[PDB]
Amino acid sequence: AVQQVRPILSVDREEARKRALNLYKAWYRQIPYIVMDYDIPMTVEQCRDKLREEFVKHRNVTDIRVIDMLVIKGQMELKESVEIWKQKGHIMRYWKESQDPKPTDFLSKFIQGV
Amino acid sequence: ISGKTMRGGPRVPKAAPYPYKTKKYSVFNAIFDKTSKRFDENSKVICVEGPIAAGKSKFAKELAEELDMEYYPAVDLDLIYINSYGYDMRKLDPQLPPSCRSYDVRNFCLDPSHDLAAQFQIRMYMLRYSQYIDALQHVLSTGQGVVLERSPYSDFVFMEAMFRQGYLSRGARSVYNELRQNTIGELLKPHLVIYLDLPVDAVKKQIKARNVDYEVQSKVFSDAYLSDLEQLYKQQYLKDISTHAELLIYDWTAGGETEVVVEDIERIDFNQFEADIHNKKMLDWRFPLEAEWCEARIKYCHEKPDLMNYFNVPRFDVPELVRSADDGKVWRDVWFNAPGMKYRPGYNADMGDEGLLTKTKIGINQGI
Amino acid sequence: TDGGPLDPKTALARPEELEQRNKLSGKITVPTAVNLSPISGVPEEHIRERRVRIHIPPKNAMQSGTDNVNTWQIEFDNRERWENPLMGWASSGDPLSNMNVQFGSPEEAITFCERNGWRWYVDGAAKPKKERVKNYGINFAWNKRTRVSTK
Amino acid sequence: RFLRYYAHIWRRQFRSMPLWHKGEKTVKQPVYVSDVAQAIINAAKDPDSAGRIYQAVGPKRYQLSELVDWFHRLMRKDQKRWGYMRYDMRWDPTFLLKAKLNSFICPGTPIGGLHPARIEREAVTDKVLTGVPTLEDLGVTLTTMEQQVPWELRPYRAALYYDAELGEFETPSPPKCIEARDELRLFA
Amino acid sequence: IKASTGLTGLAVSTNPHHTLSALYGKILRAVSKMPQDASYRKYTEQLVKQRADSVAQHKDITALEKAVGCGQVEELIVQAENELILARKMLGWKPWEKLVQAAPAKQWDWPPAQIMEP
Ligand SMILES: Nc1nc2c(ncn2[C@H]2C[C@H](O)[C@@H](COP(=O)(O)OP(=O)(O)OP(=O)(O)O)O2)c(=O)[nH]1
Repeated sequence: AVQQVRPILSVDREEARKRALNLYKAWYRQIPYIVMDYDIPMTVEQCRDKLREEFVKHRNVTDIRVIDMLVIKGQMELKESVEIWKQKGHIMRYWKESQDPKPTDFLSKFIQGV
Repeated sequence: ISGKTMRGGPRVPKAAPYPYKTKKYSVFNAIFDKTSKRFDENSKVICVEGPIAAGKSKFAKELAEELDMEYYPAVDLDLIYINSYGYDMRKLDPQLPPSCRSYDVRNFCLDPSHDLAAQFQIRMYMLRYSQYIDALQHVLSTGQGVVLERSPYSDFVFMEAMFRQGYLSRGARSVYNELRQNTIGELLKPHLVIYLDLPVDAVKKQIKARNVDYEVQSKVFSDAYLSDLEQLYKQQYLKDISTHAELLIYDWTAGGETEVVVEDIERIDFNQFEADIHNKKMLDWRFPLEAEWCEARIKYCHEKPDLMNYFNVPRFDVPELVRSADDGKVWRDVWFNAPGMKYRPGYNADMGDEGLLTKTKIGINQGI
Repeated sequence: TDGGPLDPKTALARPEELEQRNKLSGKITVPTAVNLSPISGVPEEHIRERRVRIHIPPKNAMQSGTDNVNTWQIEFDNRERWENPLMGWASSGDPLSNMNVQFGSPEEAITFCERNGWRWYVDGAAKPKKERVKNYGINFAWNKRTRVSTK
Repeated sequence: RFLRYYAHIWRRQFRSMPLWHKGEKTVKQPVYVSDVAQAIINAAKDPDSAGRIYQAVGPKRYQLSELVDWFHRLMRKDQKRWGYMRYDMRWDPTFLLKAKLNSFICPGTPIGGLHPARIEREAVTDKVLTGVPTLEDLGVTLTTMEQQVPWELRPYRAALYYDAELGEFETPSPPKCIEARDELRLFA
Repeated sequence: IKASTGLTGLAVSTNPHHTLSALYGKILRAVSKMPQDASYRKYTEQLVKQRADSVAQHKDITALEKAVGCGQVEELIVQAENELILARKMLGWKPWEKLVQAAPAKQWDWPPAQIMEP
């Protein structure tokens, strides 16, 4: 079940793989600047893990066009973070610190209620 | 910019052109004669370039006629091997040692691999350089713009193309860059550059149309060589000059009409770039005060000898360009005892000049 | 073309850039079964827990009009609500519970649900009503029981 | 009144830090306030925790000398440039006068949290009993000082007007906790 | 000569008769390259003649504007500078060909999302 479509940025998965890695470069280069220029608790090693953790979220993605869009949005945040348009609050938004853990085991959820 | 139809008639100079061929323009001349008073909309510099055998000369002459522009014929080695009196220096080559034998375009097309090729390429750069400066003197002293076929800026393409084919060595290319770096920075970049993009196959056909003896018989104009020039004009030259000069590209105005081209030029506006002071486009020709105008005029009108003395860059580790001492003595004997080379031009009595007893004058921006 | 100058950008562009300018015009093939969950921006938690019910909205028994059941719809699961402690309003932390979209056929509805990663299940489409005679004369019948005792 | 009581101007003597025994005989287990608050609430949601004693201590033990050195590294107040140095509080009697004067003069609250009662808190080393439940029994996951303190002291940093280029300030070395055996030797 | 164009940033034109004549001349050459059956070629070729002749027919710009209407001579030039760009650009798109993309089913249906009974 295939159709003809217009490419977004890349023509091949290999080019898409190439673009995604560059986005990892630029972020990985940028973490030392973000720590200095934002009054946030997190350190470089913690952040450099968060970069790894989330690039892993989109582990099973296959469509090149979807990978292009993730890289378009992924790049947009970096420019908004290479610049300090994103404020102190927004950067820490990547951690969901305020939300406390919700237990997963059935017995705990049942006792806690829906 | 304003063709004859736009003005409805011939160019009307703002003030009488300064006789720059006969009177010098030093500091003390600049006090009474100012430069800016002569500049019009047509006081600009135009470089009509292209690939080999693209009919640039024909297009330039017609173009320079419409815009009332001065036309400067492309330099050739006849300017070095023919003295003022007309004698052909090449006739003296049987006497000269082999290394000092005359070398021309004919020779390049016939024995391109000869070590004198590196010499030949530097001469072309030097010739264009002197001619280019002469155009600036005409512009600054007369106010009439000039049309050039190939500026010295575009000359490194031929040297680079020749290098890729292996005619030149590493050393010769290294020497050429140092000369260009040592000298190129002192010129004023052209206002406008026009390019005639003939595709590679077309120029190969076109060359055979001239039916010049040596060119058709030659092997230099290969697909590889002619292809190299195309890659060099567009990727290195045109991409660089466009940062300063307006750029128009045509498939072939030589095969096309020029009246359409002149009407294309006049559409281009040259004032929108004037607004911002530091705008790169046409930066060189942006003089705030009248002093800056005169300084540039003095430099090219009065300090050209300095400009042509920067070509003295000593490089002897290169063996091709070095001329052996024994040859130099022999070459000096033959070269400077030829008819008309005994003395500066206009003084060789044996060539018919007369009145030398009462003659004391020498030309300005003249040799020797 | 015609004499008029050539575009500097394309005229001066290196052959490599023109080539990628071509395949970016492209028309490449891609499979038509795609999942847009990563880019849709829904929180991952909702996508895993909440089912979507493709259904035709139920006709209002208290009316005879029908043109309000001429669509297929999607409505999410009916998550929890609770009394508001202060004023007693109904409260909920269920953004998608408010949701409703219309479609022309279940095939489109399934197609939309797959493209967004939702888990779905379709209510059985109501079979087209069997033909009904509804004759008037039978209300006054000679030996049949259909005869009406009222009027 | 712990990370500010050591960063305040009053606590110092022009650049110095009078610490009891230079702080080398004091061992502490500071706990982040949020972890303590989590403990209070968790104890509130559970009835099993009623009628019992809980000790709220951090995960690591540090000598008071070791901590204060680490702060002044985080605060960029290093001895090499800033001029930080540690007295022994017993040697200088000027300091005790400051507290005694400070307590008397101020009507509302001591300035810089400095007053003789607070001094005695500093001197005494934490004595976490064995066998009494800790917050880990209540499910709290304690935050280490290294996680939190470097962000607490960002607004107390010295030469904070600099606009340093990246790397012009080197990351400070972490503090060295005190092993259980070492505490035996440290206290003879 | 008009003292002022009346529009900010639009300069009075010298020899508008020449500038228009060149532009209309250029357009007819660009249009000529297009296939004869192209409807765009038939219209501009018809149109530009109606504008071109009026430019030569009249020698007084005020009379020219009345003869053509459609704004001041300066704007007439501004218009003419466009169809060069359009005509030149359109020799690349080749719009006269058949419909590039057949419309999808229901892609222009309003109101949306109704059951269609076969
Ligand atoms: N090695 C070398 N040859 C050059 C250079 N410049 C021009 N030529 C040679 C290449 C050809 O053998 C020959 C082509 O002459 P042109 O292209 O200048 O044609 P020409 O100006 O005579 O008239 P046209 O171009 O047709 O209008 O001169 C240069 O810089 N280096």
